Amino acid sequence: LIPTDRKQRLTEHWEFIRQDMGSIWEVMRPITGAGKPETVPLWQKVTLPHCFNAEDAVDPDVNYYQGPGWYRTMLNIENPYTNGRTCLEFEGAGQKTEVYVYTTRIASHVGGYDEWKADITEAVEAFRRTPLCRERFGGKIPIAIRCDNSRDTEMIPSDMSDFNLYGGLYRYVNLVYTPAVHFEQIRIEATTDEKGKQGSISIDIAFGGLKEFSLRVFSPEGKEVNSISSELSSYQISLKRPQLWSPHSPALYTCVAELIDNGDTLRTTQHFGFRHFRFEEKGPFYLNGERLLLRGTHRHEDHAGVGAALTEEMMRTEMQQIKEMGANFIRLGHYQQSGIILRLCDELGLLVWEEIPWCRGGLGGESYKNQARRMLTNMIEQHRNHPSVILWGLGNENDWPGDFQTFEKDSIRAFMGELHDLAHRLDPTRSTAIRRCEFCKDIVDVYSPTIWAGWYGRRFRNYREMETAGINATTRFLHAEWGGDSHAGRHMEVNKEKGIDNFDIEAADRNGDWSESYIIRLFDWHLKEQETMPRLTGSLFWTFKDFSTPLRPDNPIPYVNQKGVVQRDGTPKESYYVFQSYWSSKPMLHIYGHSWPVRWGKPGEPKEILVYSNCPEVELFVNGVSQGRKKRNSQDFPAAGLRWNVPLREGNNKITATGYDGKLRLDDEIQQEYQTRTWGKPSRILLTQTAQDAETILVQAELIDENGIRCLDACQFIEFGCTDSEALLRNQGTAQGSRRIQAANGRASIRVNKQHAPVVVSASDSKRILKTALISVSG
Amino acid sequence: LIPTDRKQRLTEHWEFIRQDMGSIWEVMRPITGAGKPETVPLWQKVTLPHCFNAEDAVDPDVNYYQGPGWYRTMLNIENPYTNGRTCLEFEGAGQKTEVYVYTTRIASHVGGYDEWKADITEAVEAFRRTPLCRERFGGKIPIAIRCDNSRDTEMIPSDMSDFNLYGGLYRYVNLVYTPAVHFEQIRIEATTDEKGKQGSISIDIAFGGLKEFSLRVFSPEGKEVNSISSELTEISSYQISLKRPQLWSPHSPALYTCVAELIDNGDTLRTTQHFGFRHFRFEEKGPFYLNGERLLLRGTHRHEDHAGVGAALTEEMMRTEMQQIKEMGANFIRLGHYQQSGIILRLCDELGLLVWEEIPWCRGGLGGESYKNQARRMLTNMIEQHRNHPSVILWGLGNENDWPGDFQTFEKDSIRAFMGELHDLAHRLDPTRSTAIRRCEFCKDIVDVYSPTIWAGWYGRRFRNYREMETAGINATTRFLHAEWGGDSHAGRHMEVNKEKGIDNFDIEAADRNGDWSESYIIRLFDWHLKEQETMPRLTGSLFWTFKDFSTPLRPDNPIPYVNQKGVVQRDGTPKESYYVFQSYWSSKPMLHIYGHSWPVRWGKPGEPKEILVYSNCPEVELFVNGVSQGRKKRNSQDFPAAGLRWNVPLREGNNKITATGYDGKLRLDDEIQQEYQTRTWGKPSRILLTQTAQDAETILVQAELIDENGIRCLDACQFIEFGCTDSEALLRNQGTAQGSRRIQAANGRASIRVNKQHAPVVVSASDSKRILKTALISVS
Ligand SMILES: [K+]
Ligand SMILES: [K+]
Ligand SMILES: [K+]
Ligand SMILES: [K+]
Ligand code: NA
Ligand code: NA
Ligand code: NA
Ligand code: NA
Ligand code: NA
Repeated sequence: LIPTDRKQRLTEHWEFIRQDMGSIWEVMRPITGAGKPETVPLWQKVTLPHCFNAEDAVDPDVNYYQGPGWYRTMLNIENPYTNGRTCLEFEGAGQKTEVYVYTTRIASHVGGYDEWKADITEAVEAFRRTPLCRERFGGKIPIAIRCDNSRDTEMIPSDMSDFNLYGGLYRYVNLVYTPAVHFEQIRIEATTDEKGKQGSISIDIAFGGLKEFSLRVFSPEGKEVNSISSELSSYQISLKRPQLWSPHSPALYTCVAELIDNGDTLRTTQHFGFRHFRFEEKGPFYLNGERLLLRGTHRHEDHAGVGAALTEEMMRTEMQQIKEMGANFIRLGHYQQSGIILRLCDELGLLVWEEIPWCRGGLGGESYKNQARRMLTNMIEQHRNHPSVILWGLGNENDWPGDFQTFEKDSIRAFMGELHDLAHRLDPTRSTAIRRCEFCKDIVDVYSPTIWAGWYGRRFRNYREMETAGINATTRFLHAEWGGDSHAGRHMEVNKEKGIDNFDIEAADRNGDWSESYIIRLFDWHLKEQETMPRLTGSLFWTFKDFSTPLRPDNPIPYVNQKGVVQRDGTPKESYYVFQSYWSSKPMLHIYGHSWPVRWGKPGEPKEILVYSNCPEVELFVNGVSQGRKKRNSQDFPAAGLRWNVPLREGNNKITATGYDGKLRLDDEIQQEYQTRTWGKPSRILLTQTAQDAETILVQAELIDENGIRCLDACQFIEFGCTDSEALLRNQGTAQGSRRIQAANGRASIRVNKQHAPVVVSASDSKRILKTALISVSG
Repeated sequence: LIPTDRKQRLTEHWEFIRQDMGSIWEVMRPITGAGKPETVPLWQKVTLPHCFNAEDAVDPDVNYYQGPGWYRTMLNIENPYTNGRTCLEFEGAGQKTEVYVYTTRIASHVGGYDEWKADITEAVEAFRRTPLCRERFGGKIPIAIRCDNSRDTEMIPSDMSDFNLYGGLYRYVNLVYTPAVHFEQIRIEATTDEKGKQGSISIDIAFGGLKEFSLRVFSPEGKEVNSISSELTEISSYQISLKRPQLWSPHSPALYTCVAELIDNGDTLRTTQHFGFRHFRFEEKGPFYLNGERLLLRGTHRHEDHAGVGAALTEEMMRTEMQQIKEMGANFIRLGHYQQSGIILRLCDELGLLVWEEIPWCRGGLGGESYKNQARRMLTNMIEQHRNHPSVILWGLGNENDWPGDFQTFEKDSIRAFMGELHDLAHRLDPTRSTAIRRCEFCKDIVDVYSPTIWAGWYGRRFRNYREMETAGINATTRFLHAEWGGDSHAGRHMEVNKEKGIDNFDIEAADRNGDWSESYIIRLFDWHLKEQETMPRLTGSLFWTFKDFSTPLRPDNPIPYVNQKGVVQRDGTPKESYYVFQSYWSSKPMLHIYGHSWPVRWGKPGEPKEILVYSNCPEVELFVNGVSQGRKKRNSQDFPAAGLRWNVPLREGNNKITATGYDGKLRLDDEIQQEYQTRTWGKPSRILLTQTAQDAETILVQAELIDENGIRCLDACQFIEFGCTDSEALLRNQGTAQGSRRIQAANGRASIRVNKQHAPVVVSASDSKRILKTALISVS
């Protein structure tokens, strides 16, 4: 990662093909004529970032592609510094990568997630001394990059992992010029006492190549705190009463380094923050001396339609959405993530646990270990400036065997100790962590076991017991990963009849209906319990967003881990507002059931209604009749005391809530049908055009019994087809962008691109027991 | 390839996945529980032979897959011999292959077209001496095979070739047991003079391992002609005498048999070998003589390619196809650009087809040492593995080696040098046969027999220029043989003759770029060539390219995408009407074919007399139109076209019945077609109409029709048309055929696709690929 503020993202005018080529010459050779043998195979025009698996990760019928691919482009290289260096900078590419200038290989890399670079200065110059350069390419420089994500047992992470080992140039590639002498590494170590009285900055600058260079520090308010003019170094300064960075107040200082030479100015701007943190033995966690409850989530480098190839603008939206939920903490999946995410965590205010991808499978040979050592090193060195980061993780579920014939707790223990020592040698400032490896729990500073209350183990009401069992089983405890799957749009009516009700069950993984109705209770319970555990460090629920995993072909959305509170395209589930009503300080108000169109029960039966709100008082209205203004109280489960039991008319009902917080008044409204007719087994599929959009039409399939009652119970897979194989929005991994998807209360919908109309859309049950239904979509 | 009559084809219970795996352990590791991480990726249950590109070779929207894939299965290994040896035998696998017993690699191979084996004897043993054999697999043996057809410019053939470099175990794999001492090689050289007075049989036998052994030679009738017993020595040689032997020829493929037999521990190792007595000669500046008589070689080619299977042809499929060729009247075949399945060689021996077989040094230039060693190795394997076949008279050393591009250099002198090394290697290995190459003028003097490139009427000049170009080619080389000629035709596309810059609209230059790819054109081109060959006494012969439409990666935009359409039959073996042009000239079996069985709508002015051609080898043929006899006519090859069997006839608007009767002595032969005659002319295409014309118990045929704005069929429309379906598996697609293609150019305003009956009801859509017409739909009951 070159330190400079001037960089060009290479996003346009790339070609890509998803296979290996016969040689670099085959990649580079000229085309002698149309239809000649070298004009196949065909390449694709693509824009970067690009991912091999943008679609096939969630395609229900194929294994996501794991193999080589090539990219190529023509670059206009104009290094404006005399004797300047020219680099291609990779913010991230998976999994193995080779870089060529014309026919000469420049650099190679193993590792999907660290940053690295390729100095092309010499190859470029050499290419310019040949006639081919201007006679054939007209000045430009031919560049080719091979990316490979073939299965490799000796490379981390393990394919046993519960996520995709994406291939491609899925993080930005930058063209970077520097002058002859330039910055190579700017390390900023800010320290402060737990009370914030004394601050100490400490800047180490490593130059490349080998007149004065300046160094300025700025306060969060832009005030030049101090300047240094020096000469070609390390450096340390005291500060009294430094403004402290916290999730609540993510205040950031700035360090500016300038090299001036030949009248041009190499500048690099960087941010850092002062904060103190402590993981109390057998106790909670303190940030700048005050106990803080870590309210944590996870994210993967994954998104609908793009696989790993997210843009900056997408990352901003998502991180902003996570901040508005009220999180103050996040574990960045199982690998180093985009520098854009880290900078967002510094800017918005989220503490960070970032780990290397030693994730399941056991332990490999020497290059395996060297990748781990290298990636830990790269992660620490590339990210250490970020105030947000407080944990360096060393591995995840390393107790999970299977990638080798042997599994050796002693060898794993030894290597884990080596990594712990390397992290502390490299960055004393922070603590180490692993998750779920009982026989290494002592090696690290902060341990997380596996605790999935009500999902994989026990009932969610056993959380507090299991949590304290964990706090007592380890020196320093953090709870990484809890929650459970919900099929967005599936709901379930409470049935107060061998358990407190139908939601009070053990291990909903294999006993639950994967409805939002259940998980909303489970999240709710956990967050209530957390209000009365003053010695808990905190926890991180897995996970923020539905994401693709190769391990779940048969999930309600195939190949999608559905443990988000938000769909894979960012569309919030109703559980999102559960977290938001407990954790956010911005007043909000959400009636549960915006995505619940039809409720059921016997005629005149009073129906439960839950509101999730951080307002202290909310009044609810049913069909215009106030049902009473109630007061928020987290202990009155569920919904923190904001629940009613109201009668519903057969057919439509209008449900309304008004929220009060001081002078502020909030409002929300849903409409729901109430169905008193009971239903038999599904008998027909009804296709409806629900209409939707200036560019999209929403098609709904409906499972009904022989007398025409919707089967609000039905979970059958439904499959969509179409006379135009590009009209359906498919392979998104979402509720309305999947071609095969389990019904949600006997219902399944899919979007149709309007510009492709007119077409015919078909809907079938996957088991092919019902008759296929057809609908004409005109536009 | 081990000589024993006792071997087992492993066709059942294989698993396959089209990607590399993370290690051989990952292939072999056990399943710990349903849904556990090692449950993915998912594998396919397949039956061998199997090909990576069974469908995607001709899928119009993808590059055919070029990469690794894995097979795995469980074998009961019951070797019935004391210290016997167990081998997996590969009759062919592409392109690179690696063989594993459990986690141990056995053998590896580079080359997709020669035979090779892997001796698994010691690994099976060392594996049985482990507890996992009994505990986990219950005494059976786990086998895995990695095949790879990644692009590799240092591997022959070149990806510039006009065929797919297919991947997978597309030829049979055999489990084979032999004794500790066994036959390794059995070479049989039958020699006879050009009039068949005497015969000599030299027999060389090599043994692996290291008492006596037996050797019997049986006539083509089963009668023992000669017998020997001899002491077992590592290499042996025997020469047997024989008076006026039965001669092998295409017309009369008399085959002798040699049976070798070895006994130990009571068990009898036997191997049976066929061979043939024949004498042949390529005359300098002259023709070709078989058993003392000049014989005009009537040749074709075939690729190891077929609809729905890529290279994974079964033995039954090969029987059907070779018979179809023999019945066409060919006597000669060049087996594509590579060694082909031994089943094809046996069929050539048995039906009577002379053979040119070459190594896949095919385009691109010349690579490094590994590349050169592969060519030396495959030439060696091809000759050693097929030399006992009497059908084989020509070893080819390469094809279009003047085509550069796979490397930055192209060194004619280095190519000459390596070509000359290969010629010497072949003549050293097998002095009894001639070397050939095709299209490399700067090497043409090196080999025994040479073919230039000559495509009169297709890639150059007019088809009427054929004799002149053929004579030029015969004058320009010591021994000449015309390999490759003909041209593409879109099955079911035709064109009315028009006499208004040439003789008629079919008298054109270089139809590849200038023609309409109709059957009408190519039929005349084949007709002309064939009638010219009757007046060329110096011509050894030719091989037209090619028998059957086959997939090629080089033609994304062909009327059938990715299909080379120069066959006289479709990729599924459905005959085009050009198949009968050849048959009428070459077959001795009486036949009669009115041209136009696949031509449903003729056109022209009202009452205008319309031409009808008939392709028959019957001496006399009478045509009837609508019951009215049009005259008995005598067959005369030189009376072009249709050898004089042609009539001009009135057709009425509407349906017309056209019948023909041919007379061969007392054989009355009959044929009949019906055709509509359309006198209305047409504007540009404007609507697509769908209809169904299903006549099978399994399939419905759906037809798209391009019509003008007044409802008139556009009878010269060639637009690409695309099919879709509410059920993505109902359409019979990716076949490379006229009715099994998702996208295909219209054939006189018409395109059709088969629909699977079981999947009905569905809705089929048809569009012009350019999207200027509105999409059509039809519901299929
Ligand atoms: K998938
Ligand atoms: K791996
Ligand atoms: K293809
Ligand atoms: K090749
Ligand atoms: Na490795
Ligand atoms: Na392994
Ligand atoms: Na995601
Ligand atoms: Na090359
Ligand atoms: Na074929």
